[PDB]
Amino acid sequence: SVLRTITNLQKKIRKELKQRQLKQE
Amino acid sequence: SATRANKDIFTLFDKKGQGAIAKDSLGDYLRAIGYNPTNQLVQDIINADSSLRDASSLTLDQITGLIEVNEKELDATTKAKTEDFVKAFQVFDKESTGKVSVGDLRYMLTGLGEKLTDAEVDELLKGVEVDSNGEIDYKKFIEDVLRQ
Repeated sequence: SVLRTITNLQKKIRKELKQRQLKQE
Repeated sequence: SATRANKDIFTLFDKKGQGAIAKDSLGDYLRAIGYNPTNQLVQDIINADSSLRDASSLTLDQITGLIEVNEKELDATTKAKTEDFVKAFQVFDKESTGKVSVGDLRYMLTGLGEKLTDAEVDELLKGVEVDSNGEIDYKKFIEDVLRQ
């Protein structure tokens, strides 16, 4: 459950990152 | 959502084969297809519709319409919560300081699971408060990532 929780957090971070990119262009 | 799944699931609830399910099963049906409403929300969704308000059973089309006009409220019942993530940090925070070092966070994020790279972590950290001790409040960090 620990590695899955970390994995889900990584997914949310990656979406957060792409969102930020959309705002610059 | 996917009408194919929604429709299939609807048939297993419709035992009379009358094309409608008991209005009291609406909460179960909505949970079975993936949502997590309180009894309050389910009742408020029904009463907000005079046509459904006093009906004894509900058809697939009526339920599908109900979902579409309350889609945001229903989608919100499945949103990730801070608490869902804090466990990834708590397991390693033996004394429950509520803090993680920037070194451990980068290690966890770039060394495990679906690994992020240093360059993604560097970009993320621009929006994160790091102590003079190199420490980060992890609930605050998770709250911010989830906000918006």
